[PDB]
Amino acid sequence: GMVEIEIEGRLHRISIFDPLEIILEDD
Amino acid sequence: MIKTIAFGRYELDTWYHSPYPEEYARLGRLYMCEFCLKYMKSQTILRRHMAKCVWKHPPGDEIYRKGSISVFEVDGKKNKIYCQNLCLLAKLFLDHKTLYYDVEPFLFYVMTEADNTGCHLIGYFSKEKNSFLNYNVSCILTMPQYMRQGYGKMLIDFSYLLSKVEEKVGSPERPLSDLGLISYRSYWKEVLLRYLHNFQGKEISIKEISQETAVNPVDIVSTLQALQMLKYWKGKHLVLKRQDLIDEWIAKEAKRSNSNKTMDPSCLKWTP
Ligand SMILES: CC(=O)SCCNC(=O)CCNC(=O)[C@H](O)C(C)(C)COP(=O)(O)OP(=O)(O)OC[C@H]1O[C@@H](n2cnc3c(N)ncnc32)[C@H](O)[C@@H]1OP(=O)(O)O
Ligand SMILES: [Zn+2]
Repeated sequence: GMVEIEIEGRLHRISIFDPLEIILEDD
Repeated sequence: MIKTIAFGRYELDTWYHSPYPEEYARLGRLYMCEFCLKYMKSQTILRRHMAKCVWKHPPGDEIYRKGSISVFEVDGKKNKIYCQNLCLLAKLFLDHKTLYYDVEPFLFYVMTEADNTGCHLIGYFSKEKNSFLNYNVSCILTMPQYMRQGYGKMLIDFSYLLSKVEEKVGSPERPLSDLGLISYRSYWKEVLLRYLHNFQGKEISIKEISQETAVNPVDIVSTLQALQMLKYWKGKHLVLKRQDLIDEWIAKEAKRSNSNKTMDPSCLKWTP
């Protein structure tokens, strides 16, 4: 249950089941 | 080499070849009954047909109705002739549509707009009765005279409403045409931002979004990437709520109230 994506020059693997944090545009 | 069709009060340029019988094809001009979708070779033959034809709407069951907008569920097996004519008509506007004759395995969802003469064809989508790959749309079309007025997104929305009620997740059948990909990207964007606008929690799984929207996990991730809302900060993936996109949506959603181009779940009357 994964996916592959390129974000700003890097390559990443992302789970469908894992909760991801929601940020409101911070540093 | 059909160039044009007469369809009700409209005269439409065709986009692609469709495999109509040769002695029709060579006229470069088809006359279509707007109700039963039978094709004929002249205006006079069309006029004769209209006097006899009893059909004022698609066959099958009316499973959606909100005022003048309906959706009819037509069974490829029960209404073979109608579904073939529809497939031949669609392939005039679809580059990629495979099949036209073997329609028995398919359901056709036909969206119409009523005025005083009857229920006129807006568009349709076909759906496999039993899809190995859980595709909730096979082909989708808005008739050219109706394009870019919001009907396409209503058809797409409707395809996902069916999936919700089936308790499935869905996706359009690959391959997606260029215009297909655009329409779906606009819809996916809309539903993803709506979800995130309403959602209060501190985190979500792609799974949870898919469960709510009936949209396929891959299509959600794909959209998050499209909006540049997936990030990677300190070894983990974060969903980044872009304020520009937030502000843009509430603006686009302020004009969606006075639009009337909306599918209303309470106006569905359906069971699988
Ligand atoms: C699995 C498959 O069936 S893939 C095949 C898809 N079908 C086809 O390609 C056949 C021909 N195409 C069509 O019939 C139509 O283009 C459809 C069904 C894809 C979309 O229908 P429409 O009624 O035009 O859609 P609607 O009015 O809701 O607009 C949909 C979105 O696509 C955009 N769009 C539609 N047509 C165009 C175009 N020619 N150029 C640019 N954008 C377009 C709209 O702007 C809107 O997006 P936005 O709000 O982000 O601007
Ligand atoms: Zn007819």
